[PDB]
Amino acid sequence: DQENERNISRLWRAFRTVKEMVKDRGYFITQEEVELPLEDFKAKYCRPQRKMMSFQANPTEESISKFPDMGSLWVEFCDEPSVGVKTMKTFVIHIQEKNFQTGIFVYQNNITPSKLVPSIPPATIETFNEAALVVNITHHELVPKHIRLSSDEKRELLKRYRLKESQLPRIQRADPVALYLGLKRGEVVKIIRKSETSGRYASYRICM
Amino acid sequence: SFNQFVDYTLQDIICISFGKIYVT
Amino acid sequence: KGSRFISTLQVKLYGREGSSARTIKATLPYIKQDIPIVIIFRALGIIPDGEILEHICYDVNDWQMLEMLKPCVEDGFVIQDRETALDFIGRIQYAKDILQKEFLPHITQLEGFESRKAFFLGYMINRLLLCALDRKDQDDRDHFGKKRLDLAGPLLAQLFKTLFKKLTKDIFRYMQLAINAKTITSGLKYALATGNWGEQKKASRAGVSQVLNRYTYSS
Amino acid sequence: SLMSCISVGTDPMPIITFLSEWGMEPLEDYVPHQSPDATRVFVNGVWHGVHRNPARLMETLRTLRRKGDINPEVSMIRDIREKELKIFTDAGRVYRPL
Amino acid sequence: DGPTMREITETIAEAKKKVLDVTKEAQANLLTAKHGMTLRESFEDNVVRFLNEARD
Amino acid sequence: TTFTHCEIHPSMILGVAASIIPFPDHNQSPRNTYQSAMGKQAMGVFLTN
Amino acid sequence: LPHFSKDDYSPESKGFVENSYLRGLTPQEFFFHAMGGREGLIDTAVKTAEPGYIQR
Amino acid sequence: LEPGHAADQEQAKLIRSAIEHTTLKSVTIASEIYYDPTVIPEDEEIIQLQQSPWLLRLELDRAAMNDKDLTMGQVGERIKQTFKNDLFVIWSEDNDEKLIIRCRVVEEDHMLKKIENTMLENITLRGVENIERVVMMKYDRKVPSPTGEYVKEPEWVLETDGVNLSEVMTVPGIDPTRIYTNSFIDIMEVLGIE
Amino acid sequence: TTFRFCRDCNNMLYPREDKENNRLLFECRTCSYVEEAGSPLVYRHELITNIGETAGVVQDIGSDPTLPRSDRECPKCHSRENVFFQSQQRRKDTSMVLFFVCLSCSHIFTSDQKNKRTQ
RNA sequence: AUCGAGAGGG
DNA sequence: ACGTCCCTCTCGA
Ligand SMILES: [Zn+2]
Ligand SMILES: [Zn+2]
Repeated sequence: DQENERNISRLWRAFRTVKEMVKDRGYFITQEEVELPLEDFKAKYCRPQRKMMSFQANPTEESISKFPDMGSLWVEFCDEPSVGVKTMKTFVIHIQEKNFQTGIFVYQNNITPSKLVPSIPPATIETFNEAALVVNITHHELVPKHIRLSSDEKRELLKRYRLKESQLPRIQRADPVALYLGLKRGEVVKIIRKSETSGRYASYRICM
Repeated sequence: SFNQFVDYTLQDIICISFGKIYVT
Repeated sequence: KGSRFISTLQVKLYGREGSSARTIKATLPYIKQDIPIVIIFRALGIIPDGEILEHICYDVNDWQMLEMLKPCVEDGFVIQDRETALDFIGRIQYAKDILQKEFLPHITQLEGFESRKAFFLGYMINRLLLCALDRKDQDDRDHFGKKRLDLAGPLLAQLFKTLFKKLTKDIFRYMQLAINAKTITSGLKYALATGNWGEQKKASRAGVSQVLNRYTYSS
Repeated sequence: SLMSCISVGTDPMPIITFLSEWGMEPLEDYVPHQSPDATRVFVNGVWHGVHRNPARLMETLRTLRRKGDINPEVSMIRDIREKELKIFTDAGRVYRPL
Repeated sequence: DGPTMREITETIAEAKKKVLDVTKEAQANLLTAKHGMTLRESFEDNVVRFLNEARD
Repeated sequence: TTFTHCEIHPSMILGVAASIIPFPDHNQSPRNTYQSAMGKQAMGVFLTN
Repeated sequence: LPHFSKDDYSPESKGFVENSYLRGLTPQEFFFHAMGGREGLIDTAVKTAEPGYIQR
Repeated sequence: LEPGHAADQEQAKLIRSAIEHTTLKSVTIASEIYYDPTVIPEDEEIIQLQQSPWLLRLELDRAAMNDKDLTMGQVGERIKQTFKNDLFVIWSEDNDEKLIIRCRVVEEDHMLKKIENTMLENITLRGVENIERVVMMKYDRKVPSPTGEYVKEPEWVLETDGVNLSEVMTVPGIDPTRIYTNSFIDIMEVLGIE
Repeated sequence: TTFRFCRDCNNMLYPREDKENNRLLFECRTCSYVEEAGSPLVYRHELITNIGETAGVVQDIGSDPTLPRSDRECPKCHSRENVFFQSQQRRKDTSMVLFFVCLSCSHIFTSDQKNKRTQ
């Protein structure tokens, strides 16, 4: 029975938070679904093998109003800790032949260059890791609620506050959270936070 | 410092051949 | 007692705790790289790689001390005799001059003393190690007894010597009494009169001849 | 401060001989593998030789200046705990009276 | 200098005891190497708490 | 009582100027460092010629 | 202090000035006061330009 | 700590010693080398229950395995595992007279002196690295007593002397949602500009 | 290790193994001298240093006015006349126990009560 | 006047 | 890479 069970915990937590991010990003997940403990996880998923836990959630009916082009997102996992282009061509075609919108591929230990992610216009694919997915950064005391702004919720800040894109504070594409919502360049955000003064300041950041 | 300079350690610096030296 | 000599002597234990590369080398007047404590011992004359270990160690029972003097021996194993040694300092004999002369010269730079130049060099690599093996507190560079201070005397000394300086090579020009007399005077004048302790007219520990205070006796 | 003075410069020879004449083995005829309790001599940063029992060496000296045969500015100091003996005819030393 | 300075003279005394104890006690190794700091450093940082609170 | 020597009067550690402070053994150490180079900015009989 | 035991960690010579200003330090106590304020005097004339830079 | 029993001195006591970074160099009190194809007098009983005759016998310290309180059957277990089956190793027991490990290479005079040091500094035992030292202490923290008011219920917290949150985030039984590090520059990389 | 050098070269000696008889020899690489090891203890690291924790304490050691004297007792002659001093191994950790030294019989002995030091 | 060095005043 | 703000004197090419 060894102490693989400590490696058994450190991917179910990751799972829950990996799935957590899909609800916030604008997909269909229930809190029960993410709350599924390891006891029910192992029972339904064991022995721990990852190609079994691949999911495909889709857009909500609220997300399709302001984001009506955010289509089908496929998420397949890998069993081999290291991954090469061979396996990556097997995963890219899943979204390639079915013509889906986005894809988040989790690797649990390492991937080298063999560099093909950005060659499916129109679909850029996020690539996370179980080492940093295990504990969610967004639940932190000091991580404010960033909220995605639309293409019409953007051109509405840029007129009201009399800006040119330049003039807006900034978040970077690799920002822990931007990745956690996969922010593209020209996407904005409404970082809302408690303040000791206003009581509820409402900054804004764009993303490059 | 000056005395011990003048008296001795000044002479030491004589190395057409220079010898004992006097200052007024 | 005759110069200033700015040639200072470096001797450093490479490799920190947990490195087994702890080679001891030295950097010496007019020689770029650093020379294995061993090589320099041979060009001295102390030749057997072990013959030397009694110059370093004043009790051949400091086993832990000796265990570090190990790499250096192999570091400078590649050279074995005296000749071989100072060609690695490069007809090329010139190295014997440089050791004899601009090196550990507060001893004498007559050749014949080749055994207190070594029995010293050891005494240095000795004291270095006591600190490596925390049987010593590294010295106190802010320790006053170790500081000297020149007063007027020495201060004229440097000026008068460095003055009479190009007096005698100006008299070497009275051939190719009627020598120069002003330069010793107007020299001494200058510095005691600028505070920029002379040095021809390039400035230099400026602010050393200060005019006396007179607002009260005490001051 | 007030009672501080400063060293002038004395000569070293007439004491590096007063050592040869009271217990000093020069080092060209020194190897420690017969004498480890060899205590060491130092005059102004020069290791001239070696002596065995410093007891009446550093104490025949310390009453040598006391009467005046050696100059009173030069400083004499032996370090029992490390078996070393440094003497300074230096010029620059800041002696106090005691 | 009333009995006040007469009693301020003992706190300057009793607080040498509160550091006279930890004296040969620390040089009998009995000094509890506190969580982290050395034995040496525990002796300072526990005596200065006995001198500062002494002065105060 | 391992005493090699004895100090002449402690008061001689004082400096050329500060030597003139009335009871510095009752004053805060930074003040004494001022009276020190303050009697150097004074008025008085600097010589007699 | 060349007036004190070697390898010694006392307070009466690691800097604890028991006497008061009213009373009057001894040359020991007096000396250590000195060392302390100097760095104090160094803090004010020397390192006063640390935050003058920060400000520009 | 974690929400529930963070008033539990002991619960930290293992998060203390579950990251406080211990290595071989930590306990080894001496590391000797020997030519012996089992000479050593007192090792005879130990050897009871193809290689190379080059010995490597590093000895640990009684108090060393108490402050960090390591296990003799685990300290060598990672040495055993670090070099796969390329090193014939077996230790003693925790109730022994003197704790010692013996390893064989399975010319190699200095080639084993190779894993002289390699074992010492680059072989970590019980903890996550960079956190060179740790210390848990109590500090009061106000929180609401159900009755409605705020109260004075303290708790423990493990203060570090190094910073790699990148994965002291994910340890179990802390409060990842609360952990704090002065390195506002690491906090920037881990948790977001904002 | 306390090892030695050749007798022909006075150069140090790098170990080697009797690949037929199973024995250890102390080679030489200057000359071709050899000899068979005394003990099998080739290398030692010793990380927790303890050599010289009383380093330097020879002839006139109750002399250095510096160090006062104790009124304690010696484990043989029992002289309340005896000097003292802290560990002269200057590390940041080593404890403040004091290795006394007797003026009268010149033999070391701690007051360390947890253990009991020999040197 | 200009540059260079020097002691004090907060 | 620059290295707190201002102010009063005094002196050598
Ligand atoms: Zn040989
Ligand atoms: Zn005795």
